[PDB]
Amino acid sequence: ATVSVSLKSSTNLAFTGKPTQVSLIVRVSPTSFASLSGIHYVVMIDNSPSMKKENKINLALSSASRLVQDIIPGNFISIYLFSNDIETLYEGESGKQIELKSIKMGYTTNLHKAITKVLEKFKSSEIPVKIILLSDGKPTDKRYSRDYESLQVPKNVQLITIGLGEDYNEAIMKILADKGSGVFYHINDPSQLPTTLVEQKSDKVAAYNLTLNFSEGLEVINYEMPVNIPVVDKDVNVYAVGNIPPGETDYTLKVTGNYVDSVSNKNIEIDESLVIKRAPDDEVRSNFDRTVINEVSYYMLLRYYGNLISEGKSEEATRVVQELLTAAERTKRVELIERTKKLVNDPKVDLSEVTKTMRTGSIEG
Amino acid sequence: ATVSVSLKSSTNLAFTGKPTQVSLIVRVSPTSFASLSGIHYVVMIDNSPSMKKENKINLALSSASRLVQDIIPGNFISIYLFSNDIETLYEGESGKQIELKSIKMGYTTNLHKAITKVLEKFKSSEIPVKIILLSDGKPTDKRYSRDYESLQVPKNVQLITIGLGEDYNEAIMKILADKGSGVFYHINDPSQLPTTLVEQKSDKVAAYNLTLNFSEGLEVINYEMPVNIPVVDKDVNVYAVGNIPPGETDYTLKVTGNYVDSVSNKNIEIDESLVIKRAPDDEVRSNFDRTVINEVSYYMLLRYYGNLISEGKSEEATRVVQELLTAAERTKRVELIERTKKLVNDPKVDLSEVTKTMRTGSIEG
Ligand SMILES: [Cl-]
Ligand SMILES: [Cl-]
Ligand SMILES: [Cl-]
Ligand SMILES: [Cl-]
Ligand code: NA
Ligand code: NA
Repeated sequence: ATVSVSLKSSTNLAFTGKPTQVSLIVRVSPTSFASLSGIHYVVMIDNSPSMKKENKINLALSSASRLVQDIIPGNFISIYLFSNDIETLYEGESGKQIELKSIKMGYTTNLHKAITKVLEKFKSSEIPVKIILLSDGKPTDKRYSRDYESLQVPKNVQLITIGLGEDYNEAIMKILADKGSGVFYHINDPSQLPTTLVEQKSDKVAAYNLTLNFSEGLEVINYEMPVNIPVVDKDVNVYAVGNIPPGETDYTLKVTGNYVDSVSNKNIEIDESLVIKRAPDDEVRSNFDRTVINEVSYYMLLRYYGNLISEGKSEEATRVVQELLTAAERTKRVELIERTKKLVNDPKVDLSEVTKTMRTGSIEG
Repeated sequence: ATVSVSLKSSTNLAFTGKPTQVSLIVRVSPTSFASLSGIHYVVMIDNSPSMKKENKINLALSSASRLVQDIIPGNFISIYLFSNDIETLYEGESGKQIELKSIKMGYTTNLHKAITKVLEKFKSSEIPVKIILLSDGKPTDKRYSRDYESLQVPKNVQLITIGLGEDYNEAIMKILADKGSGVFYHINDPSQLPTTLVEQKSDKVAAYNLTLNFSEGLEVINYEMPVNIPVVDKDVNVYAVGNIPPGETDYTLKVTGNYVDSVSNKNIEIDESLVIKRAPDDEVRSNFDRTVINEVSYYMLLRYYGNLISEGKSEEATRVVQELLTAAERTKRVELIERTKKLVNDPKVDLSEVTKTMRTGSIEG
């Protein structure tokens, strides 16, 4: 096995006369690694007129060419430009030296059309796919984040977004990252673009096409459900909150799924469970692990905060930031405290940091 | 307005140092009606060799012809047969006298292919659609209910299933009904088929294309989310359980959406909300409305029961039946007690009754 999937629950017991709240932390920990093989990267680059400004398009294309070069052989990569429609600059093996040159295209930024078309290419595909989408401006087709809530991201596709400068729609870049279980990188300055893009490569991986299905009544907070991640190259941390029905029957919480072992190439089953038993009320109350509840609450608060910021509710958002700080300190977790302090009420920065904190396993550095 | 949307919560308050459970009942009550207009019925009829037996196909087709006749003018209806593939017998206006004759087709029952193809016809469509699917046998393409969990039912499509006899896969007929916010009718005997099919018509309706979106952290138990129902002709009852994050900020639960008023044809916004405030723990505890919690718990238990039955876990299922009885009596609700007593541990009967009890607003009589 190349990963270990662990379950940590706030309770082993449930009330008998009313529903019981449960907080769950699931971690997928890579335990051994192999060279990346058989996956497909897609880089989608805005080719609107704004990107022509100040060599942005050139910075983006030279960086895309580097990524093509640097991804180890044995994988596949497509490079698309989009404006009015999508155009293919390269589709072929990784590890090649190629010159990507810009081409003339139409006006407009039909982002929804572009991402829809690319997602459709991978419907029902077994190939692990990472899509990286870069833009410096607002879409002109579907202009609001709510327009993207219906997007259907196929199994085994991840979507990562990079927003450049101050003029793009961060709510849209966030929801895309959320729907695709990726990260939304805000980068104020084009000087950071090459590193952000080239760092998206992975040389070593533990698992492909990981799926985690949760039993009924359990709601994952930080990833779309079912949890599906095409490439596991570092810890994947999943936080959920749920509700257990009353009565006297034992109730089994289940996390089930599968993944492809990167060393053997075998498809391995995931089956982790916890049996919740029943007890008198005072015994149930005394058994709750408040440290688990507090850690999960942080992510509930963070989700709320992300939504406030995306909705422009700035004062309430700052109040919640104060609470996130309190909640993070309550956990005594250090990564988390530092991450929380990066929330500076700049909505581009904040929504990007929300995705990074929610899905650390999706970050590439 | 032709409907009234009401919210009933188990709490007005939330704890400040930990998450709070909330049970919510949302009802959409029709308040005035108009003649059904502008919708599209689809009847899909299994045309495998088993259906040729004992005039089943003939009973089904004569009944489909009656439904074509009886649906009032101003609507549209498609009649498909499926086995190896789908074939169209009729596509046209309602209110017509047509003879539907069987035709020779291939062997096999490619149910997943058939439903996929029909659903695709209505991707991105604004037309309210009711699909009624009849079968007397097991699919031969995708043979397990888990194979249907990924089905994408478009907005404004409802899927109703009718299982005939003892040889079809009830778990599949159930999941299809669940994914399409419909009802799964088990009918042991072909003599009941004509009534079950013809009764699917509605003469009078209050709303079309109703959508209910729930704010973060709220999980609807008895319908797929977002809740979307193409035709409202009787009360729609929605039960949800959720979890509120800690802290001191007011937290607004929201049910938002829209529908088309059947009298004016205008598209009307739904916006219902409840502000949850904070209080000391003892005050929060004292404020919970246990009658709301108990009623929602019934549906949590019923969902669990449905899953046990679909998984063949028969002893545990009978234990849960006993608890459902207790839970239903705890509510003192009469419809509910009688419905619970119809659960007889025959899995075809039981899974059908689960869908009927979950979605009474989807039942047609
Ligand atoms: Cl080369
Ligand atoms: Cl207490
Ligand atoms: Cl006629
Ligand atoms: Cl107490
Ligand atoms: Na900014
Ligand atoms: Na039976």
